[PDB]
Amino acid sequence: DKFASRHGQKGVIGLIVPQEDMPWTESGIVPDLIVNPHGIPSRMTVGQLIEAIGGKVASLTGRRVDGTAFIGEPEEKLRKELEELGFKHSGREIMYDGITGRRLEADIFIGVIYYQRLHHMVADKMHARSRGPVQVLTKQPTEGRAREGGLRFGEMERDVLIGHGAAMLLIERLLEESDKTEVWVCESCGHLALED
Amino acid sequence: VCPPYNADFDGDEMNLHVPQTEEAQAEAKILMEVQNHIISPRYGGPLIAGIQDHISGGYLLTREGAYFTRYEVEQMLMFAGMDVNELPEPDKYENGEPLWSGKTIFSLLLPDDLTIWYRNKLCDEPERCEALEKLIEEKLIPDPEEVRKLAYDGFVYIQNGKLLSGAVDKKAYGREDGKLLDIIVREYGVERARQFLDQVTKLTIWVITHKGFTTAIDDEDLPQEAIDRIHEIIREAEEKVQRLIEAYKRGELEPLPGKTLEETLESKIMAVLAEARDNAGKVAERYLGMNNHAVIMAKTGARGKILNITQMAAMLGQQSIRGKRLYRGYRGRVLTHFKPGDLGARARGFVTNSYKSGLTPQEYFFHAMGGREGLVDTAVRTAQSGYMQRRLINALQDLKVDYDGTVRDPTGIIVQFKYGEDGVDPMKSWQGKTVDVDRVIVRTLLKMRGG
Amino acid sequence: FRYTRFEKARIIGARALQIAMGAPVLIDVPEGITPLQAALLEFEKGVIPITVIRPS
Amino acid sequence: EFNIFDHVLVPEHRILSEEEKEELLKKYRIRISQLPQIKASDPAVVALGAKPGDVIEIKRKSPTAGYYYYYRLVVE
Amino acid sequence: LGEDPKDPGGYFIINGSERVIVSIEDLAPNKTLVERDERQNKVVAKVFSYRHGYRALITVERKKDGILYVTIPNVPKPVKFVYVMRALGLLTDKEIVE
Amino acid sequence: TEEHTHLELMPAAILGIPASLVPYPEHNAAPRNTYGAGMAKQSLGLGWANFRIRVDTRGHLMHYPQVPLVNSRIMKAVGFEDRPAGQNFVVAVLSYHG
Amino acid sequence: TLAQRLKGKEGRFRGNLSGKRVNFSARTVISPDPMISINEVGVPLAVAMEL
Amino acid sequence: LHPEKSRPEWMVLTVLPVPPVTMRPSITLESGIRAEDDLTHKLVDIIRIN
Amino acid sequence: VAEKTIKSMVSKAELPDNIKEELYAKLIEYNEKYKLKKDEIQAIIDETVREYQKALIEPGEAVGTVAAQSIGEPSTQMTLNTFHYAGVAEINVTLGLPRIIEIVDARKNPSTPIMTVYLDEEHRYDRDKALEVARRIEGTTLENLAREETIDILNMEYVVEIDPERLEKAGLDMEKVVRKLTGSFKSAEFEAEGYTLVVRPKKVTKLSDLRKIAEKVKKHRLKGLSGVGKTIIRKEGDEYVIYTEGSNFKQVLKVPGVDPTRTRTNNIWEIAEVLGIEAARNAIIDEIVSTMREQGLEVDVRHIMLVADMMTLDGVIRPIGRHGIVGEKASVLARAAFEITTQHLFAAAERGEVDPLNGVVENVLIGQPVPVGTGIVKLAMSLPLRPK
Amino acid sequence: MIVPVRCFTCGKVLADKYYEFKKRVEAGEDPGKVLDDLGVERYCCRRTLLSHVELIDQVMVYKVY
Amino acid sequence: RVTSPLSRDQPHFEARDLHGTHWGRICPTETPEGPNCGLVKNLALMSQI
DNA sequence: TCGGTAATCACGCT
DNA sequence: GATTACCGA
Ligand SMILES: [Mg+2]
Ligand SMILES: [Zn+2]
Ligand SMILES: [Zn+2]
Repeated sequence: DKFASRHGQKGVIGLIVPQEDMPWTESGIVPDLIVNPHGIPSRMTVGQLIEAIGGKVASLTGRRVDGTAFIGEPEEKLRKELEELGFKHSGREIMYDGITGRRLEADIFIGVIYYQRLHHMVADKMHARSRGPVQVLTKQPTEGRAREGGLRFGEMERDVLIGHGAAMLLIERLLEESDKTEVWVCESCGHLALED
Repeated sequence: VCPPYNADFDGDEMNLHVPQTEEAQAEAKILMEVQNHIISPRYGGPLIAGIQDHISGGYLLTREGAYFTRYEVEQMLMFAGMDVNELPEPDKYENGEPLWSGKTIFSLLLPDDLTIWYRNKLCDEPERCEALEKLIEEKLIPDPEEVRKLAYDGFVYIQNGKLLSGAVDKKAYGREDGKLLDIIVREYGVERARQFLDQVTKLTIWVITHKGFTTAIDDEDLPQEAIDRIHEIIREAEEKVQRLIEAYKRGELEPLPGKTLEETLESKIMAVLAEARDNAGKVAERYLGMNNHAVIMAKTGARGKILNITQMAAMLGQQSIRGKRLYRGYRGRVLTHFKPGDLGARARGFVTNSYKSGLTPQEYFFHAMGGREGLVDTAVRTAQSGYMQRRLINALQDLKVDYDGTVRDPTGIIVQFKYGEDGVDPMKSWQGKTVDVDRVIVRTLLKMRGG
Repeated sequence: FRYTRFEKARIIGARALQIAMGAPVLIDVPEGITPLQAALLEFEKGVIPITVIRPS
Repeated sequence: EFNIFDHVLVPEHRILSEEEKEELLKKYRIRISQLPQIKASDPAVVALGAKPGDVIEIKRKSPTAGYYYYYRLVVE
Repeated sequence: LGEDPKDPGGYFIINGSERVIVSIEDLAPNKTLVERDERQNKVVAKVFSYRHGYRALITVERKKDGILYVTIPNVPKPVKFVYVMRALGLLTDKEIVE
Repeated sequence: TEEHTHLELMPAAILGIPASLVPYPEHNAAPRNTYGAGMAKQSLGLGWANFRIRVDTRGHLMHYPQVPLVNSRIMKAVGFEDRPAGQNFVVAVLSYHG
Repeated sequence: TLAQRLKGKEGRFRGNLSGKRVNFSARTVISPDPMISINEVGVPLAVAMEL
Repeated sequence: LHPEKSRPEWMVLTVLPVPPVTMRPSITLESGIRAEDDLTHKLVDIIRIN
Repeated sequence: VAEKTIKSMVSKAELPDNIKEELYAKLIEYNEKYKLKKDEIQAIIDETVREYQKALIEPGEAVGTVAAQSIGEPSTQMTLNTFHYAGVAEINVTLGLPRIIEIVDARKNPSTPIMTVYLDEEHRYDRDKALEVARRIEGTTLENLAREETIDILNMEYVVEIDPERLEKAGLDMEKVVRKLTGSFKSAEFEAEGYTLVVRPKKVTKLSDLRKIAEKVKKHRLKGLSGVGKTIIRKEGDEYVIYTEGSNFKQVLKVPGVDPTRTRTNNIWEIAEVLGIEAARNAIIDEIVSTMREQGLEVDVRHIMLVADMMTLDGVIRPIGRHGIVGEKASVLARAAFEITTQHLFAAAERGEVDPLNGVVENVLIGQPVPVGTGIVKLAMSLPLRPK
Repeated sequence: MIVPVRCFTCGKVLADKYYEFKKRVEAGEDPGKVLDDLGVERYCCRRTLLSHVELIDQVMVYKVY
Repeated sequence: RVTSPLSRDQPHFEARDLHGTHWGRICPTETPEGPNCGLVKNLALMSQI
């Protein structure tokens, strides 16, 4: 189920780890979304990291921090309001791992970021088709999941099998798992015969 | 296996399709399994290799000072597949407590008679490599104890399946050339190198899990006197621009022969602006150390450069559009906040504040102009390359290789004798060349002489 | 006389199809095996009857 | 002063003999018409003694083999 | 009445599916433009003009001999300026000058 | 000074209505904001009060929506802090087991 | 008419003859796991019981 | 040209062949209304001008 | 140990090994001097023959499809680059994906021709003497030594004007003003204020149409050889290079000072007409290599030498689509799924034409096994078949 | 959409301490001392009182039988 | 929305840009990606017609 | 030279 | 609507 921020950090749930195996902090905090650290100093989204302090400041103070463009709350005045409410000036905190239990010799960053769920949910994508209803004109499968039809193999997908050398698979995929018809054909005229 | 598919995990779609008949199924297993495709036919180098955590985990394992205790060595050898008996031995530095080193936990995965030596991306002092190189070349097999503890952290040297000196980064894995997965598929089959890459991957993500690799907001932060070093660069580079406008305006043109006076002016101006941003990029890069977890990701190489970490506590450079500086707008003035007839730096598309110190509203609207030039060239260029591929496949899909080494068309017209300037497959050649005498000599001699 | 990669994947393909249509198996038994997997064990011991033709 | 030869782009040609046509024909089991046909224009062939219906050998070089031969024909 | 007050409005309910006209951006009718140079020929000056329906390009081109073409929609056959301008309403060459 | 001819209103309203959802939009890169203003038009969220008495082809509803923390003062004066879309997690930044 | 049924970028050389719709397939999303080998793949048990 | 496969006077259509029914299907619209095929619709109008 | 001992150990082994290999292996073996003696010399040569024998191509390969895919993959990752290159001499040569289409599709015209000019042994190191060669190549008319044309009052009708400073830094030689009389029509000689008065004592043909004389002799002046564009000089490798513009080959090679044997070109059809087909082989190969390396990403040159040695297959180079190799000889169904034109093409080969087999696109279209790959092997098997 | 009776990270009841909280912020009192006066210690409990919509009133009146 | 009647597919490198007259009338960022990428654009939040 | 006409312009999915 | 190039006086 695809989630995203409003800064552009889109992604998918990796797994769904229990509460017991969570790297937790020297307070009652147990994180929710353990975001990959390899995506923040690669996409230049510093507004993610300013908002993460702005969630921690505006939850402890009481008043929702204004954050509009060009006239909003400045950068340096936040990091003093966090520094006199009981925390280190840059978010970093002492964290204990939950599997074994010893302080990770670093200071793991942590905040409050507003995410939002998107409607590219997984139960509207998955389909399987063994043998369904076909086309009237060609006797080939249909299009779309609402009319129970499979995938279509363009001219890209025919050529990526000839590059291997697969000639047995290329017959069985394209014609044997498709329409096969048996036809009576004359010899010296070349035209089709007519059963009766 | 996600540089062949060129995928990522932000909700993509992959389709499988089962083959059925017993001839088309035993053809799929022998000719199309993954381990046959570890190197690629475009450049020889490995393609299925390590990515983002597999590189930057491997730097934390081979740093000088990576001493694991007894519980953490024994726990990780169970998790990375391998099967060894009671030999984690011999507790190499008992100085504090009986605990191992980081090199020898990596030296259980390698086969028993490797010999490779090369220099990698982290080399910041070229003189202290020299000494190591000179000794090695004259005394082919010294003792691994005495002389080899004069080692460096940027010269990988393995002998007999024992990493004496080195530091693993993106020169041993990686989507482009890494010459430690490369030299394990041409010497020790294929089926060995599917369990080198299956045990490295699970060993390396272990140490990056239980050691912490956060990257907070203070990684971009510079102290006050380093910020004032930047502002003297931006001031005099703006002064050189204000002087060069006055040289053109009073007739001190100093022209180039090829270009016109407007095109000479734009040339000189842009060079000053360009250089100014690189000179300020060197100040920040020199200052903040290689000990936070934002430059470890940039030196080794896993989603980073050293440009966009000095584009976050410094300038953002100029903001151009296909080689010209921003000029479209009103009658002689881009925005209506500037007096017209002006060619200044601050007034014609040049931002001067970071992604930390806030962009003022002329700089932000100058920044959307440069950002939309990047998004148009994704959807325009994709449709021209897609049609250009259909031309070449459908004209060239006929050509085979016969048994006597001849490439022939369907009519029997010989296209190329003795395929591809006979005759070695580029999938298995080394860097364009052929049999690789150089490597052979060193490898064969070492095993024989070493014994 | 080593086989190529195209001949090795055709000899298995023809032998896995005979081994489904009758054609009594050599010493290949244990306990349950799909007809493709029977041809893989026979090729390792070098008791394949099927030979290639090399046009030259 | 120069010619088409003595150049870093043009490889050197030579006109075959009468006995080598059938000897080349049996080495590759081909037919005479199945060879890639230089035209009677295009100065590489015209400064040699070009007769239509003949095989002319080139000795071109590649940076991954050494020297490598490649046979062609002459059509009007 | 079965609504919410935050609804802004601006959409029809033609046939039972709420359909909205999206504003198409014109190119300034009854204006005139001075078109650029050297795409196939010399400078042209294109225009649009419509009243109660039909719109049409009526351009005054020129190529590299000084013809000063005028373009008509129907039966295209590009006509010289001094053919039409004499035949339309003015006869004296002094009046075409002034 | 005595040189100007007009005076701006607030200049924090150059940008559109779903690009005024991104807090601090002068710190990010430029293609990251364009993706951000292209996904406030796709999130789930309780948008109108009459989702019960309505027949539309497919609708969505999010059980516990939340007014965001740090945001613009513009999104108070369109109505977005009365029909919002999305929740407030508490993230951490560390590399987990792969 | 006939010339547009034979042709037209979705006619009856690329549209239906040399690229066809197939049977025994599936299509869903992807999500990592670094615990299986390099040449294996996960398959859901819903797709596994309909192929 | 070829004297057994391509005579030139056969290029002028004296007899126009009719394609079969199976190449011109009859699509049903809602439940009982049949959308006539595009080839079928023009062939009906050919016969009335003949 | 010496020369004879080594050389003849490779000679014996030779017959499976190669010609290039032989020279290579010796010259490195000899170099190593902490020397190895006899048994490991035989071990190295018997190991070099095993790696060469391991790395030959399998007969039956599908070369032509994996050539088109490995050249069409790297052009999709052709994102933006540093378009603000820091050079001066080479100017505006259309880097990127639009070059790759211009080299594949023939296109007689191509935009931005830049022909590299190299110099011989007498104009190599002399700074100002190399300049006059570039002067001799460039060539200038009278229209670019102006800014506009201002008419006279009654009868002089013409004047030369701003500016004169193109003759004191490049040296376009005021003696050439005297020279102007070369094969011209009237050629009066009068320089009062530095401009040559040319009187025209005739009638109705030229009356006041100054604009048509701008296409005649006023533009027909050819002050210098090789009537092509501008020349830039760069210092590289202690030779001066002259990176000109345009393409005028058989005139450019006949210039006193250009070294004729090394001048490379950014054109395709002219190097085929002048230097021959197999030189245009090496023009196509060396040009697609230079585009790939400048953009960072590498392709191996086995794939390039399959396209280039198939595009000169019929003595005149062909384009790649709808008028070239697909439009050339094949099965008539091979031309059906490419170049959707068929009432032009499919009804043309209705007249006197057979169609056997043996493509790759036909047997997939009709239901037969294709010839490449695993449909190339032929089996045979005897039949007592006792189980035992 | 009435207040969630748990938090989303820290398991702790909250719906008894929301309608007492908001009726003491519509007198002008600062929320920084009201939430401290109740039993709210961390800031994972506290981000879900301080940001909520109480939208049950509008939807309820619209009716469906 | 403010759409623009042109061709959706052929590149318009000078008609998909971002011009100085858009200041205060058209939004600089909101542009859907696909083949359009700069042919449908949105009005700013302080304007009058 | 010089004017004229067609014929061409990703993958999948709703 | 833009590139070409082949075709036509
Ligand atoms: Mg994706
Ligand atoms: Zn018959
Ligand atoms: Zn909580």
